[PDB]
Amino acid sequence: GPVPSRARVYTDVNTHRPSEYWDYESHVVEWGNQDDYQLVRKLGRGKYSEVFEAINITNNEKVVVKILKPVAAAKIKREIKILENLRGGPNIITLADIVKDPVSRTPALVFEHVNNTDFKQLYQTLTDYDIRFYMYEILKALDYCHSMGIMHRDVKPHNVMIDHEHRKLRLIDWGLAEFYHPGQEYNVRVASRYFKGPELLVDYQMYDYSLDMWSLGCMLASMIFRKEPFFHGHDNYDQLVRIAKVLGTEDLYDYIDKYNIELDPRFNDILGRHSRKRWERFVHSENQHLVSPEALDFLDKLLRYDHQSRLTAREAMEHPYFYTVVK
Ligand SMILES: NC(=O)c1cc(CNCCCCOCCNc2nc3cc(C(N)=O)ccc3c3cnccc23)cc(OC(F)(F)F)c1
Repeated sequence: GPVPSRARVYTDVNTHRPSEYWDYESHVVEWGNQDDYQLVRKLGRGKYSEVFEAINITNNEKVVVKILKPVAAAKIKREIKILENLRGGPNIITLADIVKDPVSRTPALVFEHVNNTDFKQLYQTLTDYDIRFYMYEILKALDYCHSMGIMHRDVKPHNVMIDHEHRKLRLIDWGLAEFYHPGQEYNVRVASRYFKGPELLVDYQMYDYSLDMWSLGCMLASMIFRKEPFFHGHDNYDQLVRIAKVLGTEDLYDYIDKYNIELDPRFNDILGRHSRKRWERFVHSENQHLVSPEALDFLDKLLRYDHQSRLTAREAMEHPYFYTVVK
């Protein structure tokens, strides 16, 4: 059967921390006062919740309220405990309160509000310097949560808020986040399709923080190459084929063989034989200003099949690509 795997960093953070830290089911939620918040406007709806812009009438400040749908109402302690554990950490969204909505009768998480600087075009007109700057900001959040024994498991543009006017970044939506325990088998049905790591696509459950680093690599490739999304799969199976057309099938088979992973036989009729492509294949006159030898070297060290061979968030922060960023 499958060969076991463990993270090469922060392997034992949860083991040596008290059980109070990671035992989210034992956590006692302290309930705030719903009367402090007035909903202002709908910001979006997902499969398990709805998010609204709101005002805290006790201080006149804007907040964002996530109202859980009755189905996900029982599963809130994991997200609450992760948010409390990470509160105050660099670029992590702040959980301001937890109240019970009077209409839905379900839990509502109240978050810090970030001034949005429009996503219709603003995150397409980012300069090469801005890309490095914001990528370093995301790395601070990921190294922090990984150092705290938490994997985000849903890194994607929709979960990265940017107030470009104040150069402020927050990593949001910790609803899929989980505590890392070495040897634990996790659900592979996490992350959005275009950002799923090869470990999820091949059904390898013993993954770790390095899943976030693959997702970060997908984001970086899309920004520097202006190809959104970078790996544009039609479904979860075609997603792996899209990846194999870039990284090649030989390294994919080396990966599955290393961990004694048997590929889903449905891949036999779609995978084919592909060589590893050189990164300069994706460079053209319209993206060359965002590309540099440092960007390609960095991207190459994130987008690797072997989850154990990718740069960790701390190693990524040491990379030459970030030398030009003012620290
Ligand atoms: N490739 C690219 O195009 C791209 C695009 C972006 C921009 N993405 C914006 C996505 C907006 C999605 O809005 C969701 C609705 N609004 C809010 N939702 C919340 C949910 C929670 C929560 N559930 O935890 C908590 C708080 C808030 C919150 C708070 N203040 C205001 C509004 C909200 C960045 C990028 O990253 C980069 F790489 F660094 F550059 C790349």
